[PDB]
Amino acid sequence: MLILAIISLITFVSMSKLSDNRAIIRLINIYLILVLVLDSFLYLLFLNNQTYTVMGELLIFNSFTFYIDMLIYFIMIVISSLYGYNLYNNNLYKTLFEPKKELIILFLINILGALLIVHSNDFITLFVAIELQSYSIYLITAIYNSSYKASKASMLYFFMGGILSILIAYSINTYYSVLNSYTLHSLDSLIINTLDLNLILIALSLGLLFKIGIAPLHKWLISIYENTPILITIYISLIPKISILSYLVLSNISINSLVISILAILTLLVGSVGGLLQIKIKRLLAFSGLTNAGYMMLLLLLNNNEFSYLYYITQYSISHLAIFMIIIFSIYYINYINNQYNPIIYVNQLKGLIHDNAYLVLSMAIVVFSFIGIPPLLGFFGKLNILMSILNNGYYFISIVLIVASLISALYYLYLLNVSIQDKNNILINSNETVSSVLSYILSSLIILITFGFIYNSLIIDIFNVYFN
Amino acid sequence: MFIGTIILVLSFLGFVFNRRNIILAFICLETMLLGINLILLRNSVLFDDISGSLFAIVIIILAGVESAIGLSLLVSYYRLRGVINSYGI
Amino acid sequence: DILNEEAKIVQALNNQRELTIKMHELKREEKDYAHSYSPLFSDPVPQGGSIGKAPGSSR
Amino acid sequence: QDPIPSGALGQKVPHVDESHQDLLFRTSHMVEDLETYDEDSPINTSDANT
Amino acid sequence: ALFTSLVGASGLGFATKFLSNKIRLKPAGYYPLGYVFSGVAWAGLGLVLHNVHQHSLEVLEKKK
Amino acid sequence: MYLTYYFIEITIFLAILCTIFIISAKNPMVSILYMIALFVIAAMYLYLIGLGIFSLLYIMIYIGAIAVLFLFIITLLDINSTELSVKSNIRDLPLVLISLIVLTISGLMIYSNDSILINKLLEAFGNDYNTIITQDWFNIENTTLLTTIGNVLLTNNAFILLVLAIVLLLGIIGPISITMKHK
Amino acid sequence: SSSTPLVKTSVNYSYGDYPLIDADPHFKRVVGYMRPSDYGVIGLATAALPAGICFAEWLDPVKGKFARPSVKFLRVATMLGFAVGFGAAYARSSLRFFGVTENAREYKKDEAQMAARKAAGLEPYGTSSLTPELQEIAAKNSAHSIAGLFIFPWFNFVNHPYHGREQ
Amino acid sequence: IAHHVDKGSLYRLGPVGINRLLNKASYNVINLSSNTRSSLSMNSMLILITIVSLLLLVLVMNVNFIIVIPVLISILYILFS
Ligand SMILES: CCCCC/C=C/C/C=C/CCCCCCCC(=O)O[C@H](COC(=O)CCCCCCCCCCCCCCC)COP(=O)([O-])OCC[N+](C)(C)C
Repeated sequence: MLILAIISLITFVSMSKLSDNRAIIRLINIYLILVLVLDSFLYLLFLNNQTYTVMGELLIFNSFTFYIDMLIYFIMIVISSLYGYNLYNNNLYKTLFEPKKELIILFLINILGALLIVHSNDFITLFVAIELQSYSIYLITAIYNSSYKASKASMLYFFMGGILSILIAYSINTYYSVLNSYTLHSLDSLIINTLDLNLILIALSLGLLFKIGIAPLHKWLISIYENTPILITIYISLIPKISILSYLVLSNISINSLVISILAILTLLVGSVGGLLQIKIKRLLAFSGLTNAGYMMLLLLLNNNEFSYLYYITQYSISHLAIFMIIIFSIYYINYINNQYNPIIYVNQLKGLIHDNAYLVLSMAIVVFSFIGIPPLLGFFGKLNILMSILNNGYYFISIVLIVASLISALYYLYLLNVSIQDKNNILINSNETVSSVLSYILSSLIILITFGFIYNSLIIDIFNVYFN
Repeated sequence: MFIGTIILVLSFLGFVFNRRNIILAFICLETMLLGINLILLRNSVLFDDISGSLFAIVIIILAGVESAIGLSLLVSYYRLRGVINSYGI
Repeated sequence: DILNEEAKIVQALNNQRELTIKMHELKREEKDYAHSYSPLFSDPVPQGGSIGKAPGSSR
Repeated sequence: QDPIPSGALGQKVPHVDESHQDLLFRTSHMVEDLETYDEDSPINTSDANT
Repeated sequence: ALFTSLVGASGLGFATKFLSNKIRLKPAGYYPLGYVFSGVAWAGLGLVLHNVHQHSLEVLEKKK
Repeated sequence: MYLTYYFIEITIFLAILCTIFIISAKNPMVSILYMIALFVIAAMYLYLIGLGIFSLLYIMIYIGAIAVLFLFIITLLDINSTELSVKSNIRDLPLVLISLIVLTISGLMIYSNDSILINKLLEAFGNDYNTIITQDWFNIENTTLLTTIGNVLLTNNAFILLVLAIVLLLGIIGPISITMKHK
Repeated sequence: SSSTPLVKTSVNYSYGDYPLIDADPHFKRVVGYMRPSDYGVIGLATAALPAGICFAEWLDPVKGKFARPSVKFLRVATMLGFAVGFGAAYARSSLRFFGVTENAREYKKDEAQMAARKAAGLEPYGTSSLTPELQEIAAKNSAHSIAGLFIFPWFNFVNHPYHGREQ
Repeated sequence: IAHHVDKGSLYRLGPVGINRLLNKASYNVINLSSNTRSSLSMNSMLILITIVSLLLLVLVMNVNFIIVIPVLISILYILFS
């Protein structure tokens, strides 16, 4: 039903004016909500890990992928509410947070390309869908074209995505040159013994992984995440991560991988010690993505990782989405707005935040202790259930390096708190205009999932016991 | 496999060690894609199937749309800055 | 009256321990092709590519 | 208005005022982090396509 | 119990409406009807999750 | 008769030669013209292997649309370029040589499946045996290669043609949406 | 001749508690067997999109002041709401063919209709204008496509001979 | 003890030496991508080194695993210092 949305939408956007664009996104927001509500019941198809293959050995549908599908729709309902709703009714925030005409077009085409990977069985479905989502990230980066940094970032992202698309294509055709086959379904655990498919499947994994931000090739993605504006970057950070990783976690082609294990160690090291002496908030906030994409590369080495993965996915997605939404709200309280596309940059700009909207600091605290892994919060059971899979399966040096990486990464997480709970000379006493009710309810909902979401751990596991076993 | 691998590796190193302009980087990308095509088309001929030819005729179109998208990205890059640097972006 | 309410809780926890050990065994158990691939079309046998087909190419 | 801003390791970090976008600050040599002079600010653009 | 899950999920809804009032720099009881609105919405999510868990237990009972 | 034997090897050498004139040419559009020559060498190799259909698909699509697009860009836009001076790329030369050796050999490695690394490479070179082509009378109609592509793009992989339509749509919408400046 | 499946097929392979009706029902049969609660789901989604847009403006308006949305948006809200209602409708009704929800009402209809085609001396699933290889390929495309209703709409219109059932 | 042991040497294995270690290591790994004027040529030559260097490591590695441990210690020394 994304197809019908795109086909209806681009015809509808061709006829609307510029001033209509905002309200169009509101429509699409509600549309996606009634694809969650009125169409969820398809989970009843997937009892006892019954898997389907649709369109003839082409798309594989299990309930792992159904959950990834539902997660991607939920986060788009959020991101679409960020574009489609005003923050305040000022003359300021209309020229700072304003959608383009064709923005929601590229959004839905991107989600289409990201779903056709997690649902994918074939390799040409994999390649066409990676190409579709890669074009969409090209154009979502370059759509705010009256910005020097965003155009430079779109060009950088074009060439570095072109190399790692031709590396994937070379790995697919290298796999074809030794097996007249397109599926990893053909592998079926006898062939891997008598066939040297190490170097092929590992090179395929790498060419898929370097697009995430794994650490030998991590600098260019941190540059794109700092150069893009503040609304584009909470989408292009989240979507290729969860799409490409839930591809590679579903098909288990790097087990006992020594190369994935080196790159997981190297990722947890230079992500935690990378973002220490840094002063820009999107930088600081983009090396948090490097370490938390490091905790996934561990699970690639695993067999049977579908609990640790999915729980830590929706953990990172809610925590991610919430900490980006908080520093949208701190823009009213800063004393200095530069750079219209990216209005808050330096992390010392949110300094007096406890004396002006103290419960924004309560919100910020609750989400940032969840990144560290504090046990009343939902981030801790995510790190816990990763640890239960790492220690089960023989990765003992990986585990202590995970722990040292978590301890180093707590420093620049707590730097946000250190800066936020400080004295400020000039405090706000009263504000005329207040924040959007339907948009601040989303942040309150995203906290109450993080705070009081350890409640349902038991229920989820029992539901997890039925539909995946 | 010699012609496709040699086109791919020489085009790849010409892309990497490009410091002189940017249109050499685009055309090194396209010559890479040609090399991956050549390797696959030979594997289709040697294995007696259209299967790799199916992936070939799809990746022809995807190389095309990659050119169209990325060269519009370059025109966007050039719009604000009336010259393209020699050292790169 | 307190030792019996001990034993009720310990029975209720050994039930969960056996429940977990079972549900961990149920994962590593191998699965049929009709359950782990498409239910409809339960054979892996192809007969694929039939236009100019040669008799004797079956095995 | 702190005496010394902090930088997550106790280092000294620059407080970013409006006064960091000049001609000498333009095209300095540095990593892409810890850097002022953005390319997009309403005093650096100054009728950018007129 | 079905009832305690309803009351507690409605309590989660009261918490979301409270925290959403108080980010806005409003008083607590600013718009009192929205407490009812959010409480019934999050209670409905409690309805859904409880019924899915009922059905999953009933599937586990039929495997004997 | 045996003058017509080394053709494939000639094209390989010729293709090698063409890439050195692509990466080292003073004018840009002269090097893009050498790339057009490399497409022609590719289409020579594709006729030469037995795929006469593809050669004309390359001349139609790559030469006639993608290269025309590239030349059309280079005309009315500004691109600085520096010449291949010895002083700026002599520092690159050792990593060039190391990467030539490693990437070439390791590209030649995965066509083969012995556990011993040296046996992987030598199987790359043992091709001098001549395949025997036998006439089988089992096919009754002139299904060419393009007919079979049109049967498999349209029945077995119709969804890939349809997701491909979404990609071609995106290739329309994108360049437009960048270069509009609506109102 | 145009009725041989030439395949091996799972036989009465129930997807839940309840016995299956089809492995993919034809579009005509799904539109025939849907309950009045299903047309209620369609009507619910036709009404929920314009009321949802007017609601979501009444929460926080676009231009600072509350006005109603234009009829231009209400017309497209009605259309996309009928689209959501039909997608939910088709998915609900196809679940009863697969045997994952209650289908005791529809199973008697299928006993009756498969008994009526035997008395009328015609094919059990339809004469179709396709060669049997194209019927098999077309319904390998259309098999179990109600999963993945989130990505793309796909339906069955081919009268192909296999539906996961004996005889 | 209160100066040379308690506040001297237990802080060098404690919070006062770890700050200096992480300061140096972070300064090195941030200045790793510093030098080049063009980001594109730097990242495009950094994609080359890895798929070269990882491949050479795996060549060394299946023969003997003991002779690749110091190689990785030295790569960590050059990356982080
Ligand atoms: C009327 C329909 C209402 C629409 C509901 C839409 C929800 C979209 C949201 C997606 C992400 C949010 C997390 C949802 C968790 C579902 C768990 C599940 O059940 O997941 C299980 C297993 O999960 C996993 O592996 C681990 C995921 C763990 C989630 C961690 C977050 C916990 C805190 C939030 C959950 C409790 C909040 C309840 C508040 C009253 C499989 O998924 P399933 O196939 O059983 O899907 C159920 C179908 N349901 C949605 C219609 C019921």
